[PDB]
Amino acid sequence: APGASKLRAVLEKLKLSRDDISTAAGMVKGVVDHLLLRLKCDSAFRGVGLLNTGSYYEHVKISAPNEFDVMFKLEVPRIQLEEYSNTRAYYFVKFKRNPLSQFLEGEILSASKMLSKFRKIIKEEINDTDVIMKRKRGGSPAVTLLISEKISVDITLALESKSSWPASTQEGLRIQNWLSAKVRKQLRLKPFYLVPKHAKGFQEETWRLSFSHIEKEILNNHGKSKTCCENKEEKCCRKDCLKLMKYLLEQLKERFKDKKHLDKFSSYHVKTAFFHVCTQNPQDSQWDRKDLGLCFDNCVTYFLQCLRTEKLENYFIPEFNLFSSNLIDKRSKEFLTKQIEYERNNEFPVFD
Amino acid sequence: GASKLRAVLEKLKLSRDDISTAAGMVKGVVDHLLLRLKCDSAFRGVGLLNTGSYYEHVKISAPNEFDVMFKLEVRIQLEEYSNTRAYYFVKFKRNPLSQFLEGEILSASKMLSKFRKIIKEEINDIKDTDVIMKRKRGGSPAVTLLISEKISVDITLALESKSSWPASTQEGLRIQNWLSAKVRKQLRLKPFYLVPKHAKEGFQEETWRLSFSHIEKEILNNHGKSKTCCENKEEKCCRKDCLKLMKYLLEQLKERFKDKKHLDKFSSYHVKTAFFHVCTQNPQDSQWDRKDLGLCFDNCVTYFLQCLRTEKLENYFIPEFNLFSSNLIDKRSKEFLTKQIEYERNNEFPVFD
Ligand SMILES: O=C(O)[C@@H]1CCCN(c2nc3ccccc3n3cccc23)C1
Ligand SMILES: O=C(O)[C@@H]1CCCN(c2nc3ccccc3n3cccc23)C1
Ligand SMILES: [Zn+2]
Ligand SMILES: [Zn+2]
Repeated sequence: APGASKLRAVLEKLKLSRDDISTAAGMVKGVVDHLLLRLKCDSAFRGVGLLNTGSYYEHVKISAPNEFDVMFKLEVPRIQLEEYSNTRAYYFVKFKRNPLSQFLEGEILSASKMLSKFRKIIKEEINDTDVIMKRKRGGSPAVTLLISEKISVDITLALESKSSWPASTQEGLRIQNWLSAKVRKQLRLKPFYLVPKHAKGFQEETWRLSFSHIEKEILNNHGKSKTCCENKEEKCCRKDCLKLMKYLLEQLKERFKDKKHLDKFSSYHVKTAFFHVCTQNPQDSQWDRKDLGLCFDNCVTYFLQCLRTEKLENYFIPEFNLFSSNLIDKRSKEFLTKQIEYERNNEFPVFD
Repeated sequence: GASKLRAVLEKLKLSRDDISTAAGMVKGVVDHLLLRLKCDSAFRGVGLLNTGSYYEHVKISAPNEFDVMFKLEVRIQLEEYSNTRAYYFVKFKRNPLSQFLEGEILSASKMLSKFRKIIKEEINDIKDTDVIMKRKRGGSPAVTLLISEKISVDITLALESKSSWPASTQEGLRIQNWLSAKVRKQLRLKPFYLVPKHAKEGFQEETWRLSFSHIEKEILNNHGKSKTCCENKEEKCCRKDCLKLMKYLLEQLKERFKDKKHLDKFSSYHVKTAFFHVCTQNPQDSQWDRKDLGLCFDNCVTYFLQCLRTEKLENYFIPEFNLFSSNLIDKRSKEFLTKQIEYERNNEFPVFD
């Protein structure tokens, strides 16, 4: 059936912003490189570095040309984790043995003291850029840089641990039938990350698991075939389906911006649902470009099924339901369901 | 005739337990050496490389003999020797190894002597172990450890360089159609290694030779176009079994004819290099179906014979370096191996009986 041409028109429109996203990224890289070189001089942040994560390095940044999000990794001594209240994603951080001694509150690493020093040094080194404290986000992102005219950068601190992944991830990352058990094992040997994030008042000394570096690797190396999307015979529509899924939600959220019905929904929900769609459809032949219309339709349908059943487990932490009623109320999911179904039934007028 | 090739593969597995037990004994001795070496200021950054046929799962000979590479992280400047493409003098830009300098170049002889002396002193404190200075191998391997009753291990020292690969590698590693250009670029961001190896003029004694054994392992242990190659019944291929059979056939021919020197210069590295070229020429997993093992091995043998007849076998990473040059292997050797392999193939490999 006709319709995919409208999806292609949207993908063409998104490509027009590539050069403006590239020139603003080059300015961000300049400020960020200078920030890190000054941060490494502090004894607590000597092991600081740049994590090459986010939609920009995944080549799926499809809105906000002057809004970037960057992660600063910090290598830590051997970390011991203590799960917080069976949340499977939030942990207290302890140490087996230390430059971060000043930030201990008892025996746990205080996220409050780490953010305070992080925000203080950044404000001191920024002193054509200004700094803004990022509030109402639980600590991640911590700050927002304002660079030159209208460029903003959200900066997130992330502890790096080279230890085995926590037990709560043992059944996650179900890529064996898609990218192979060998790749799974190699991914699980990479470090994992922890960002400061309070858990709901709130417990303010918790850290949350982050696998943004794994998400980027899978997105940029997404086929069963190693030569997927490298020649005309092996072009797939995986990345374009993710792009359109993120664009659909962003255009809907802009459409209903004044009311908070879609406030709790995030590009991470679409990203997580997409990874599960890839697990359920591991063969490259199921993602052929001539079926771009079909594939996007099945992606929308899968995300619709997640909202109706109120189930969307974290791809890495299967016991963590991103769609739990403690996080997103039923009426919000029903509202998003109705609007997406309307769009799908009318060839997506949001894309006009 | 493919059933006899399967019989060989079956009988090769009987030695897996003996290989594993000896490998564990080697590891314990090797770990004691690395701890002693890391105490010296010149070798503070020494580490184990984990390469060779054991870690590639294609070890087919000498269950009690192993090859081990100690890597040493070094910012070096390379100066190619006599346009050889593979042999280099090592200089430094802008130093823990300054005791091994002779003028501006890093001396392989001076570094090997200190390497041998530390290992020899750390071995005298380990029971049922002795060390031998390896001769006539040009410095690599440097020593041979004797362990317990019949275990021996060759130890090679290797400088690690995290800089860009040398220009002689620019058009090597032609895996784009097989393992993808994305993987090729990832492999080339890894370090390269240099082993001490004298060059024939070996008459020039301060050269180092490029080594990519870590890259050969990655390819062999991740060999399919499909990431799930050999991970399920639908995607079982015969690539590694073909390599094992090629290695076994050459080794068996060398041992059968060791009373003469006709085959002394041939090495398993020649078979492995030809195999990588076979993989480049046949990139699809479908061309390596396990039901066609007899045909696949026959085509591998055929390709190796063609290299022998044409006297052409480029180093897989350095395409201008011909391993089958007349400066390295006499035409008489190639002719004798050709005739022997042809006779074997014609009568269903009686060498395996
Ligand atoms: O990891 C991050 O911080 C990324 C940037 C912020 C958004 N995001 C999320 N990651 C989560 C990781 C574990 C549990 C819940 C998560 N979650 C719930 C809503 C949004 C997220 C992705
Ligand atoms: O590199 C080593 O030392 C490995 C262990 C010894 C065997 N070998 C060879 N590598 C070479 C690398 C560049 C040029 C010629 C090479 N060559 C010629 C005959 C055998 C080799 C592999
Ligand atoms: Zn693709
Ligand atoms: Zn295979």
